[PDB]
Amino acid sequence: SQFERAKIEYGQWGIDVEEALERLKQVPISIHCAQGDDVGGFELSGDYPGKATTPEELRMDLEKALSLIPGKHRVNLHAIYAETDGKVVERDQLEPRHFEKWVRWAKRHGLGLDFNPTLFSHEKAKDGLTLAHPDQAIRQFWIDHCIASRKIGEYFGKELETPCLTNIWIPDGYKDTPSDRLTPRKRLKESLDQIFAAEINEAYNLDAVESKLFGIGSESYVVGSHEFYLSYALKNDKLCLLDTGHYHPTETVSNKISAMLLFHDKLALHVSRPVRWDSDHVVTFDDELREIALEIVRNDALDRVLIGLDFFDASINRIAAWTIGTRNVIKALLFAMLIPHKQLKEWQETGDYTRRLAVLEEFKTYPLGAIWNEYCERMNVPIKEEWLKEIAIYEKEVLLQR
Amino acid sequence: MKSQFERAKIEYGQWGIDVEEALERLKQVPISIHCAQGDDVGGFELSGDYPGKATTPEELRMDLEKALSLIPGKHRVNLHAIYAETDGKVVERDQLEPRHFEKWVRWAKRHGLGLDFNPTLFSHEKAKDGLTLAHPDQAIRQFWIDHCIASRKIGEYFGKELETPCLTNIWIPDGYKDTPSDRLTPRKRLKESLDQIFAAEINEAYNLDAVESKLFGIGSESYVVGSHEFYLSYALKNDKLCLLDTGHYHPTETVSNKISAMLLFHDKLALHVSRPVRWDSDHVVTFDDELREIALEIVRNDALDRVLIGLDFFDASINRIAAWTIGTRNVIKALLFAMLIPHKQLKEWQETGDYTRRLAVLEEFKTYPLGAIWNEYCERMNVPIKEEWLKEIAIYEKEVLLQR
Amino acid sequence: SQFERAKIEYGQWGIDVEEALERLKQVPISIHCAQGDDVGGFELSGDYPGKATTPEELRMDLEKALSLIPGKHRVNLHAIYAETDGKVVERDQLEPRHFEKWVRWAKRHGLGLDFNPTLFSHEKAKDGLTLAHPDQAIRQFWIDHCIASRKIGEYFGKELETPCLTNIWIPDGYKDTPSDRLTPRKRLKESLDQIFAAEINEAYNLDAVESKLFGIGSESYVVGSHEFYLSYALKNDKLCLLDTGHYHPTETVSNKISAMLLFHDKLALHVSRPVRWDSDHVVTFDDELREIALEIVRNDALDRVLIGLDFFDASINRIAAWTIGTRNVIKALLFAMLIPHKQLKEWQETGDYTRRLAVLEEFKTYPLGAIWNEYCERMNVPIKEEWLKEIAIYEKEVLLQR
Amino acid sequence: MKSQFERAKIEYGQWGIDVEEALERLKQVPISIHCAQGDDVGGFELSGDYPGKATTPEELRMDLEKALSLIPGKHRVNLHAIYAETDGKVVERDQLEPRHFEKWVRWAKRHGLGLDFNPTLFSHEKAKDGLTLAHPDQAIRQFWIDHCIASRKIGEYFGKELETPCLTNIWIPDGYKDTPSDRLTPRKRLKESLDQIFAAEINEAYNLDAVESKLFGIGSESYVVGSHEFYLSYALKNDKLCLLDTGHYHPTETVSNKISAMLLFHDKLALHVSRPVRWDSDHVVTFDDELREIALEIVRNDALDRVLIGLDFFDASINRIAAWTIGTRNVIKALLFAMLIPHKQLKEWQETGDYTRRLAVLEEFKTYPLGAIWNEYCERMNVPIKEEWLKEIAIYEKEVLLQR
Ligand SMILES: [Mn+2]
Repeated sequence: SQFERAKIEYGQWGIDVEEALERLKQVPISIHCAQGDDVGGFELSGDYPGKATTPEELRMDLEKALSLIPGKHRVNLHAIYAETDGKVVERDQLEPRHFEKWVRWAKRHGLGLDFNPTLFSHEKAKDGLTLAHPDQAIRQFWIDHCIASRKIGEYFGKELETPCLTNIWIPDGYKDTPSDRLTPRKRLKESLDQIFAAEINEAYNLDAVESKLFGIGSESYVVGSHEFYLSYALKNDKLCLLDTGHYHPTETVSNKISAMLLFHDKLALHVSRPVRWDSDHVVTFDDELREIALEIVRNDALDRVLIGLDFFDASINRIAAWTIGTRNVIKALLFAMLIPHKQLKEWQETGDYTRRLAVLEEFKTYPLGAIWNEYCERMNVPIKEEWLKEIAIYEKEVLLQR
Repeated sequence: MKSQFERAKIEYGQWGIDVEEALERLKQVPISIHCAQGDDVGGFELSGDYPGKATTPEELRMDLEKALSLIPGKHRVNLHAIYAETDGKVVERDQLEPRHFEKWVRWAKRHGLGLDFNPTLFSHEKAKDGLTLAHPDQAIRQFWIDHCIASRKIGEYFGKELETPCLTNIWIPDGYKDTPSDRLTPRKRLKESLDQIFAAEINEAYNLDAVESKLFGIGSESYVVGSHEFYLSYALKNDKLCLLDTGHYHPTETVSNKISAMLLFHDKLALHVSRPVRWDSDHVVTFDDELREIALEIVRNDALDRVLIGLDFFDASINRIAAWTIGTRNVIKALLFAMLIPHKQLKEWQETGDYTRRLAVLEEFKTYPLGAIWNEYCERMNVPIKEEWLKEIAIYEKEVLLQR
Repeated sequence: SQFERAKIEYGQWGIDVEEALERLKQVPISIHCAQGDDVGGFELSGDYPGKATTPEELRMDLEKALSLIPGKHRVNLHAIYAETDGKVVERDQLEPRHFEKWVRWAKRHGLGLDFNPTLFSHEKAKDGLTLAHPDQAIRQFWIDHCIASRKIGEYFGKELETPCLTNIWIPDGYKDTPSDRLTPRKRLKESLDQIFAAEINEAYNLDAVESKLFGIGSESYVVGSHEFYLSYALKNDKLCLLDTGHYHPTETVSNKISAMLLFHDKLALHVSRPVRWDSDHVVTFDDELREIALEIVRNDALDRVLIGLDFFDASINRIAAWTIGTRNVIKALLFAMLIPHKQLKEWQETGDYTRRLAVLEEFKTYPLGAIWNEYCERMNVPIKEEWLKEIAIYEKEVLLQR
Repeated sequence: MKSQFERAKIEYGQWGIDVEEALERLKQVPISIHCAQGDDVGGFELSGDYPGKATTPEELRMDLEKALSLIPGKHRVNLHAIYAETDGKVVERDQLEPRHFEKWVRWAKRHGLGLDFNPTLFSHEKAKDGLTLAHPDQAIRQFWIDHCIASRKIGEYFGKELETPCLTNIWIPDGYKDTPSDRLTPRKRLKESLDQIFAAEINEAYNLDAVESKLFGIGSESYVVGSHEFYLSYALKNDKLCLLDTGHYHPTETVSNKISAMLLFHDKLALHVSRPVRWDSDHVVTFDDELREIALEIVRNDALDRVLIGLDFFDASINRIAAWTIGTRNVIKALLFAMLIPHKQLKEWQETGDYTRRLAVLEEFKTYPLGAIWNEYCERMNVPIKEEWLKEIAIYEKEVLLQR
């Protein structure tokens, strides 16, 4: 009845809530694994306690998170989460077999997997240059790692019968002012053209490139910038990936979505909260998230934007992290599904800016919670703060064994 | 629908949150609505947008009543010196006296309204250089000094008449388009000028003084005389109020963060809320992240009587009554939202280091049935309930607005 | 002597200053006409005194300034600068013959001409949409108008024997939050496709598109975003023009030149001084300005980056404005010419981040004035502040009498 | 070589600028070099980067003398509490005394340097919650209070011995990573802790106390207890100095605009210049627009004795002696540039409305022969001519920094 009352209110505007709920149920969010062991990894190498120690602990943790999150979703894996045996394999030598257990586990749970080559925390990545390193030998090693990484995506997609997105992000740049911006960039372009040389069926693997404005130790210059990647990706029929953390002060991904859809057709984004740097805070139901959802739903792009999460806070419960974050992007999608686009578009189309504002503003007090809650039941997940209870139980008996 | 309110009351009461208490408290927080919005900053001195602006004081007060109709609770009007009511008789700004705002006081009194006041230091001959209380020539400074001193008198006059104090705010355009060659002298001049304005004491039961900083405005982008650090220091040293403008700061600088620091040393602040979009653009206020953050500071620091909330936007691309009612209702919605947060629990989770619960519940509380509360609140208070206000605006626009 | 002493100091690094001056003599700088009459123009339908009012007054004003700016340059014209007879001709109906006095004059002074359709201050631009207005009859008007403009662009290149660049800039956006970001941009794209339908020889005309992030009344959203134009230009083999005042706080055009040049080949620019909004302050010899220049020089892009000026300061002497803004940008090119790029490239390549910083910093005190003053002597323009005298004269006798 | 200077001295002469005067005052102004840069914020408490970092007090002092070899003029060294010399002894921070800095004071005296001081409220067991003076735990609060008092005492000691006052600046890292649910009570506690630190009366002839705001740190991204607005109000009420750091501000935010407003209310003023690149990233100070604007401000406003200038930077990735010398020589160049600007004529033009000349000459001055003047100055002061100091750093790194 609570629900039922909410349903009518949306009804008056022609919003079909059941339809919205039915399409929402479908959309997959790709959850990053890094959150669970604090970017550790199993590659032979103070904060909130009981992070995962092993892939077995790591997988357990995801299932728990996943069981608190409505819908059916995906795990975004990194090259360093390889299960070599006890045998240490160098990164340019990674192969599908290194990911059997991951894949087998994903299939059992009916999940999709996404991949990323890992281009940091490594002997050959300490100069802060990787694909753009002045040393041929270093570039190859990294080129080979990415090529390897692409085949692993291909393995994933074949197996999971849903295309893997393999995304390249590199830490490349310099700390202080560079005396030359162009040539590293030329080295990066050449390196990529190599990485992407062999074709793979777009049914199994998709390729993305990710820019960053600045990082720690790359304050002043980043090789693979926005304009760089936007252009590169455009020439070579690849996907851009946009991180809500990697741009200028005041700069929004929401504003970029619709321009990008006119020329690209598929588009990847990682949502994370910047708090004044690519800080990787847990995603929150804020204005920019709402504006991103709005843009996604309105531009009829629920199958063209591959939503991924990217965030790392070690100060708080790692399961709560995943679940807060993921539950936020879904709520946001939902809110954007429950909005009168047609009346709103036709009002801006005809100059009535007055009601466009009034109504965008009024829907902020409509009963999202009554639909949000109903949805959570229908989807077998705890309904409000109830989900904290499961975390508490879980942390006690297992999270706090190790 | 009464059930909707009732179920929500249970949902909130489960936290210790008393929605009846919160609504009572909300009832009496006054918002000061700026008049600059009715007539496109036009005023009534000797001196192709959106149609049907206000054109006489009779039109601006009708307009104001009309918006006040649609806004819940009981409020204040923020007047500017250029909305002075002379006859058809030019009186210079330094010659301004209570008599020139008698019609307004009486109107406010009848409708049970507070009046705040503002000297006007833009759009005038002795402002044409873009310097004012800090102009190089004595006679220009002395003029704007006499004008501000006049405006303090008028504010004292409102306080006396309306038996609720009037904040007289001082904002000046002074600055330079391009890089300056001296940043001090003009500030020295501002200081000396303000010292002269605040010389005569006025009872604080009638009139409080504010000073408003700006980072930049157009024509005035390289440097502004009345800077943030300047007026922070001045108000402290001289026991005056800072007025803070949500629109008058750096990229990403938020006032929400400033309130706590300032309540520790000042005991009363003023705010002007407006929406900047990339500059002091003066957009209608929205229920957004920052407006809720401001509200949380006000409520949770128990500064509901310490923070004088006023609005300050000018949208002449949309209907002006609607402008008023959206903005004003948005801030009330925010205060409400802040009144329905489990502060005690949140504060305690912080002191304890339980950042998991703090974020989880802050976040959770963003889908609680705020609307059900708001709707009921709107109805006890005789305003249209959701979109409905938009229907009276449609009528008023044809009915009166557009025979004008 | 002074110059000969300076010369030796740069000569110690392998820096031939004689050669730098030789190449500096040949770089054109495209000066905007807007600055002369405060964007008035000659269409039938407070600030500092002495502003131009007539075609005749504006040509004298450009000549004055050109005569205080060393070298040979071009003038950048807008469509509202058409000289109909006393006739009145609609913007879609403008023809080469409406600019033939302009051409004759530049032939007479050895100047290139650049072009711009004007899509603002007009009835058919008053809803703030233009190439993207919902009304097809509005769009077509503007489509034709830009087409007319390209034809004029062709005229200049033919007549003057130097390609003309015809840059499109539109004011299109909304002040307040759009309820649709997608459908306005789809329309820009279709308008531009139509505009660029006819091919024109690259030796006579080039096209460029110019992004912007916001304007006044254009605050919340702007159709011609940076992502739209970069994508469009790349797909359609057109030039991107970048305006230093047209981006996010802390966002730098300098950082973009290097990547742009990897994919375009030809790049267009406008140098403005943003002061907290797109405000059009005279360009000053600043860090970003220097940085831009370095980037243009190291990258071997003097022929590849088309340097235009765009600013409008009505608060000072207008002839002063032009001469301060141009000499500055020349100045910066000079500065970058007198940089030990190869020793600096190497140290970067090599990891000697210490020398790099050290010497880039050390060059900020090198004897540029000496060189800059020599250059102005050889180029028959006044040498330090003495061009001010010539302004004071021109102001007394000519300007203050209109 | 001495005529290059001569020809240059004349060009400046024409504007009635006295270049001899300029250098004779430039010689006087002390810069305060931070010790952190020499050993990578190591310290000597009992607890991938460029090699040869300093590892002991003798080594760090030797390092320091090396950098002053190459920096013209006479200076000061900004010490941190953790650089205490306890023999083999292990003394806690609240237990720190003037004897634990005797070597330092003996050394600075022989080389004729002033010494500034900072307590250290990070890298400690009792600062792991990211809270310090604002921790909820009174004992922890007490502990740091105790430690701060201690360092005011040690600074006093510095003033007496070196016959010039020591600035003891307080910077704390207190804040939260994620959105807080209370911005006020944590600042209530800092206020209170500061009141205690400062209750112990200490002679200003010998020690001055400063307080340092930061906007965000990694791990304190959402909120810092030390608001700019908090310290700015604090220092004014309690007669202390604000210390301004060029990296602890909002994007586009400048210290150079804050100087004039501050000097007007404060008398004395400290700053740390560091290069921020998109965060308090502590890069080596470069001769840039903002460094140029700060120096103009200090010079024009007659403040060479009202602005205490310290360096604060740590770039672990270049030669650390180079870092000190590039940086210090830059602020000095900047000062020097500001000394060679026709302030009077420029001031007159602003006053007068001639923004045309104001802009034209400030720019024209950017190509005047600063290098000619700066070279002579360098020679006169017995430091390496130009780049030539890179030669002395290579000689030092080879036969010294790398016998480690
Ligand atoms: Mn990322």
